[PDB]
Amino acid sequence: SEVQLVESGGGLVQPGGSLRLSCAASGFNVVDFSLHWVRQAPGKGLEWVAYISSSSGSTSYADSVKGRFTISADTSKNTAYLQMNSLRAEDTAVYYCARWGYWPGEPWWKAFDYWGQGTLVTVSSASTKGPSVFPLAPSSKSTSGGTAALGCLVKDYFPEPVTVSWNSGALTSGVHTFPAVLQSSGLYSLSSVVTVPSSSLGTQTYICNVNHKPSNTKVDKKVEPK
Amino acid sequence: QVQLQESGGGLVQPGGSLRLSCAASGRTISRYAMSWFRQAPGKEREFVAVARRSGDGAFYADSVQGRFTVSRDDAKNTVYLQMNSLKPEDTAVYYCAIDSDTFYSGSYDYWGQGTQVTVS
Amino acid sequence: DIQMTQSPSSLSASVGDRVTITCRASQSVSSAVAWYQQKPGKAPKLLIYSASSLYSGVPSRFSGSRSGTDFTLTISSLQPEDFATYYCQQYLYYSLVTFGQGTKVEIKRTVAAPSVFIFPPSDSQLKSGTASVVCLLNNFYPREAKVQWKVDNALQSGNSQESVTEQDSKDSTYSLSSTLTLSKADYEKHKVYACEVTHQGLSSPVTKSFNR
Amino acid sequence: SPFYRCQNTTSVEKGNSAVMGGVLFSTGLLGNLLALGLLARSGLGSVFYMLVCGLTVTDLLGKCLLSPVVLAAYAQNRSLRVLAPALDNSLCQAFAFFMSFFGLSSTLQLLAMALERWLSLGHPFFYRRHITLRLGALVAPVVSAFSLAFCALPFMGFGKFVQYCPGTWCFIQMVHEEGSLSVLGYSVLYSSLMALLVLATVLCNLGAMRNLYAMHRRLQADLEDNWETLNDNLKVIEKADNAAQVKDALTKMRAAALDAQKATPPKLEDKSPDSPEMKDFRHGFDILVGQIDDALKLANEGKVKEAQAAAEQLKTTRNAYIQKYLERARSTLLEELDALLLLALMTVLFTMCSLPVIYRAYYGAFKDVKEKNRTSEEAEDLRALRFLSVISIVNPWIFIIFRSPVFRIFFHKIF
Ligand SMILES: Cc1cc(OC[C@@H]2CN(C)c3ccccc3O2)cc(C)c1C(=O)Nc1ccc(Cl)c(CC(=O)O)c1
Repeated sequence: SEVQLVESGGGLVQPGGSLRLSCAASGFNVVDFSLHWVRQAPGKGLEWVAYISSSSGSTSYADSVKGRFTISADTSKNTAYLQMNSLRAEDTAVYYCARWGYWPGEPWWKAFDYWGQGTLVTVSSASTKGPSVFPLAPSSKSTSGGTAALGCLVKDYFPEPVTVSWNSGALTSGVHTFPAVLQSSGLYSLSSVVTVPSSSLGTQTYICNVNHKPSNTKVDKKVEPK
Repeated sequence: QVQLQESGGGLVQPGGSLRLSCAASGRTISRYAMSWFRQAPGKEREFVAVARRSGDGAFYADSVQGRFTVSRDDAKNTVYLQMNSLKPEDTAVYYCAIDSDTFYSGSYDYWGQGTQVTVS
Repeated sequence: DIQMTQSPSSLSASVGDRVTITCRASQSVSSAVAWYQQKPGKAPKLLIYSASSLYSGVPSRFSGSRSGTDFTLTISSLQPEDFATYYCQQYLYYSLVTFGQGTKVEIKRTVAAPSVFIFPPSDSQLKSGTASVVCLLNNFYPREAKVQWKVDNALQSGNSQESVTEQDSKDSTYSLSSTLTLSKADYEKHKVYACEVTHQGLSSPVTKSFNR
Repeated sequence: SPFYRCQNTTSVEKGNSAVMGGVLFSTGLLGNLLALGLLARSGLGSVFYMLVCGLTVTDLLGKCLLSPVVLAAYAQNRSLRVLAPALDNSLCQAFAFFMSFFGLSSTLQLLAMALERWLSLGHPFFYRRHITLRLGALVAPVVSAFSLAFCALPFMGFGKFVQYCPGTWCFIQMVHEEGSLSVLGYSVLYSSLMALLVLATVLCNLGAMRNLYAMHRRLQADLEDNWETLNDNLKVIEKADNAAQVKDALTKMRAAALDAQKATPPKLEDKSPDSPEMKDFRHGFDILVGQIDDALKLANEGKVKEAQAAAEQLKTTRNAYIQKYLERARSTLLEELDALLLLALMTVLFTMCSLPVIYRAYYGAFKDVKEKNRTSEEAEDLRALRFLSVISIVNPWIFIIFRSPVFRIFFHKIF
């Protein structure tokens, strides 16, 4: 069938923990094709992890993961396994498994013709928390015409993601929802803003709704002119 | 001392052309980017065009689209603004300014003296 | 373990023109170089293998050329669905595989100017914890900007939480949000707060200030 | 008789009192016999050598018809019409016609040599699809037919043959006719055609001199540098047993092998794809790279280091698979270089022993002082005729000397 490399074994684990990433290939034998592990940091480049060949039973590791990562494979289950035992902070990423052919001929020259979708690995010494919501009132000192600004800020929630909407999605003219950032405390912050015509600073109050699924939190905030 | 010396023509007619020149006073243009501006009485110093480093292209404002052309010569370390299909409303003092950031943030601390252009 | 130096990092192009990207190897890897295309949030895909050959299914707009140690990827007719990220990778042995930094292509547009706004911290924020002051740039082009904070003529090098939106699907501008979340004691210890925004298409910085 | 005073003059003592043509005739005869035997014995009788043998046969059959008659006329002390009953100069015209005909045929044959050499070296497809052995063999008869047709102008038209001093030296008239439509025409046309053919031959030789340099540069950049890299890495790996240099040295060997797998020998350039002579090349390099892969994986994945069975097996692979093609390619290049070096000297001789006649014929065409015996200067025709003559006696001896291996390779290697 199709050359698909379906992965499992992904979630949130504490620092210093252990995890078992499982890559199951379909449509071909794991013995016939070398298997490599490639990981990508959030919003960064690509990085190759480890190499396993099942015909010769030969393994190899990158400089950073050698001695802490154990690669293995079983031909009866047609599966590759990666065991992680010492996880530091710099390991939250998306992992996938790629295939390669054997010398000589055509299969060797085509390097990474098939990849995997990837799974998320996150390590953090933080627990679930609810966010705090604050409004951003327009400045009443000096305001121009047609350029009033509103917004609400959600802070200190864990883990990602959270959903912020403006007036149940009715107001979507000039909405800017900025992507979440990671604080030094280990939680996340987000801000959603909007620009409106200045009918005396808008002379109206809006509602922004924020919902967080792991902590099961739903907060509605009312923004009014200052 | 980045003294951007500018030169060009004073009088022109509608449908005509002109060539403004802006030359540095001893500093390479391969480092910074170049900018052109218009100053008129009763108005503000509107942005016109910017010439970036080679291989990155150039950008123009919303009032000189398809009518102003910026060219850059590193051998002479100078820039040229060719104006075609002019209109009577372009009469103003043109200014040539240079940046100060290699990541293309606006720090226009070096300005040209200006060239008067009168069109009727 | 052979490097693949790539440049430029990001380029702005129109639709229909041709663009070229160069990848340089540290040593002679012969003719084993691959090119990959990746959209944000998806797995990479292979375009050109063996440093000259076209992968099956890849459109003919992409061409690869080898000149000694230099390798060139060329796109002739830049379609609107070609704004993605591109990497180059060398493979010599099974343990000798190395990718490149990457490059990003974006859309050409006329210069715009940012609209600058400031906000005061709310009562709950100043009464229950650290106070946050937000400076907003609504819409501007290109993606270069400089946002500075100022309290009582003192530079703010302590806090910064700048987050940049991607390219808008309507007007192709880039929005930014700068957040300064410090404390409540610093908030009620000072009175004047000010921004200072400089952009490529501005002859003067825009300052928005407020006093409490 | 103001111009060309010696005409129907019985006394042949005007020109010279010497005897040196017999030794030249004997030297040419012996040299041509030696060259003919040497070329027709070892070669059983290559189109290039067929052209050379035909040209030497024509030269031998030419000099033996014109030297004994001059010798006999000088011996009997009779001019070219008094020695035999040749009424109304039935021998002077024959002498001039035969001399011009043989010179023209020799120049056309040399031009054909240079032309087919350049065509064979330049475009292998056209050479293999158009030029056969019969066409190369049959250069001489059509050339001689064209030469006799060109030189038979005075029989069906108007063309003047005259005798220059001494009593026997007959050639076409050049100077002091006071202008005729049918007198200066051939005098200009002969030298014009000579210069045209000479320049065409030089152009062909200059093209053939650069095509082979391109081929040699291609081969040197495509095979020998990769061979040297393989040898140097294979020498380096043995002299150390650290666990770091083995793997990257082996992958450098792999890069050099992958580079060398793409090269091509000259003759196999004719049919590169699906060639068994290239398939064996690719198979040998496949085996070499597979052995390098076995050395990389099995030995030096772990820090165990034997590496010496792999090194010796690679040495056996190199000494048993690849050397044949390199040796045969170098032999082919040396052969081609020797062939073009042989042709170049013949071209140089033919060109540089034809300037005096050309510039004398042009001297008498558009420049008119119209005086004879001006400060006793009538020996220009004598020098031109004698140089056209002495082309024959030095043509096969240089080929014999160049084909002697006693010093033809010592100077080539040293210089
Ligand atoms: C007449 C003569 C013709 C001859 O070739 C016969 C033809 C026509 N020619 C000239 C020719 C040219 C190229 C190829 C074939 C040819 O076939 C070859 C010799 C060698 C002599 C000859 O006999 N010379 C000669 C040269 C110099 C001298 Cl000091 C003397 C004696 C003397 O002049 O006392 C004689």
